[PDB]
Amino acid sequence: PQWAYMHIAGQDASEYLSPGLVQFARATDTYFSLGNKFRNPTVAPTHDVTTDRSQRLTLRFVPVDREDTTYSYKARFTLAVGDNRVLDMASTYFDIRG
Amino acid sequence: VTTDRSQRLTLRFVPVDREDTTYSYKARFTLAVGDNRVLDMASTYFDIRG
Amino acid sequence: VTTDRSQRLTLRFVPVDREDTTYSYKARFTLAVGDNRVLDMASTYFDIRG
Amino acid sequence: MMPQWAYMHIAGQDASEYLSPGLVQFARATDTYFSLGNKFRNPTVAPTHD
Amino acid sequence: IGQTAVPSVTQKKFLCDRVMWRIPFSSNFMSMGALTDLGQNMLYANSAHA
Amino acid sequence: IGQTAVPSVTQKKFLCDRVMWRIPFSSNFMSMGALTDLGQNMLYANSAHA
Amino acid sequence: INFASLAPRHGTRPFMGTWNEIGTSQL
Amino acid sequence: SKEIPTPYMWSYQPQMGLAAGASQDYSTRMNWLSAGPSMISRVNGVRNHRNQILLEQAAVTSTPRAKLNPRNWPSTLVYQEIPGPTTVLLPRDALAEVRMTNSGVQLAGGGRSSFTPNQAYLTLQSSSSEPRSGGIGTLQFVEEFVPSVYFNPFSGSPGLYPDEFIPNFDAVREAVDGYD
Amino acid sequence: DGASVRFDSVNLYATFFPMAHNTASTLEAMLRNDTNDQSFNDYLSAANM
Amino acid sequence: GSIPYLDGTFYLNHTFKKVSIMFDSSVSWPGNDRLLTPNEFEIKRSVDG
Repeated sequence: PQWAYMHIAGQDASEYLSPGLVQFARATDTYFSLGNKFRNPTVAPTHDVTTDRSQRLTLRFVPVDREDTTYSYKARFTLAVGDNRVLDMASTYFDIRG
Repeated sequence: VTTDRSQRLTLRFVPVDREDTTYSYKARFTLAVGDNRVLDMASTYFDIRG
Repeated sequence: VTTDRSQRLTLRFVPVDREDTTYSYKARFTLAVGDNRVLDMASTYFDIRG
Repeated sequence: MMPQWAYMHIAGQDASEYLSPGLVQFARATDTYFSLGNKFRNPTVAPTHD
Repeated sequence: IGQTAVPSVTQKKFLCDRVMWRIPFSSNFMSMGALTDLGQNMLYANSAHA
Repeated sequence: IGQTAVPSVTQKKFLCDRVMWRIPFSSNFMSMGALTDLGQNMLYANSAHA
Repeated sequence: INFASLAPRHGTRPFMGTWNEIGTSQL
Repeated sequence: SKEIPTPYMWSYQPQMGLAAGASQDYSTRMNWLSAGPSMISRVNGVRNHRNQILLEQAAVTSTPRAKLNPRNWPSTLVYQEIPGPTTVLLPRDALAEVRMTNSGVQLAGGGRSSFTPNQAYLTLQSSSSEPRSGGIGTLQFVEEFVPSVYFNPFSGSPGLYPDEFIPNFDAVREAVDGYD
Repeated sequence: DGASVRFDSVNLYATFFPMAHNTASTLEAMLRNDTNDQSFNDYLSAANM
Repeated sequence: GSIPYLDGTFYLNHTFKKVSIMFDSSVSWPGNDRLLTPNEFEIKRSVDG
């Protein structure tokens, strides 16, 4: 109960306040705002978002092959996206040391 | 049969307290069996160095 | 929206009691919100001179 | 004297009977790699009779 | 610098002044709500963890 | 003391030697019976508290 | 580097808000 | 043992307003190991008699349901503080106050009004604009969650064992998480 | 290094919206109903060890 | 001078090398092979093979 009573989870102010007050607040946000005196909860989604199998956030791969010519350098990586994962390619980059 | 989470096989506990004396040594450990595990005490022993 | 009974926009209160020690100073006010008014406490401040 | 003996498993029932049959089917399925076998006592009792 | 530049080593650091370091108590470190999912996912029920 | 008395700080303390401090688990802190009212108040009972 | 939530909602005619329905029993 | 079981006590979560898991009354047991059958029968007669009362009390008091420890109680099962409407007598005949003051009189202080007979009162509702649902509060938790007598425990099929006695059981998924 | 401060008077100021007496009465009636309780949380919500 | 505990003027955050976090004296908290050194938050490095 105490998370609901203290507005840590549950209903929004537009749900738990009396309907007379909600219409009053709406009718006066210009020019006498009540909209900073009531807590609304926000609650993270607990299911279907993050896995609880052991799994890396970041992978480093090493060149499966490389070439080192006079004017350019090549590297080949086997980028392996495992099952039940997806890679936004915007998260990738080549880390060069030299 | 086997967990798909990160989890140790072997844990080492240093004493939380000790009492070295004229003829004996005494030591206290907080034997923390973490959650979703079971420990067989037959797999416990004191690793003494001296 | 606005009243037309004669009524202040701003009230000044004075310490009903005070204490004036070596390291700190107290003041007590009787903050009296009359009938047919409401105070957003964000509109208050203590005005100090010295 | 029997209630004490039947509670400490000195007399009465084999551990395959007094344990809940979930735990017997668990122990029975895993015993080649995780054994609960040495953690319960059976009685064994000599005959008084003939 | 120049053709008489002496042999040298590199030194690396950062500064990050008015910040505080943060570590969110969240199943991944994104903010998805003020009441984080680990803050409501089975660290609730007795739990009492050190 | 006297005309030449030195300015002074006042210290206050108490002693309570042979006693053992108590806090009755009773709704108003009184010994209404040896079995207190709160110990019967079946909230702090069957549906068990940490 | 920390968090709060403020609960506003809105609605008016190009005019200004007087309040709404009067639940009045009169005299 | 299996047939005069110790009841499972329900722990509570005051944050969420739900049961927090359960485990046996280890904290209230008569030490009979230095009595004999003549009095162990009486101790078992007391322990049996307790379990009869718990079964009777659960049927009288608990809301009959498909799950022990449901994660979310509907707004028709949750008890609600629904007070009567609140009436207020409005302190001014506002339309006559603009009339009188536009005439150049000054009005100050205050209810009363000598120059008009009009009063009005309005009767607002006080109630939460939506009914509450979610967690149960402590006086309802004690009205639910009578201790559980559990005979021949762990003898059925796994997967209809009392899994929600286990504290860290995720009944939305039938699973169990560690610390991440 | 000789700094000092001396408070000669503290006075408390409060500003009001000069609201219509029936409206302010109505607003108070609504804000005294138990479901309309106000609530706040410290912006840095933490234990400062 | 400025009081970093009150007036938000922090300035020594670069001085942290790492933090490790562990529940029940046993369970390395982030765990689950999350981080490239999984066991801890290695805030900065001096050697980086």
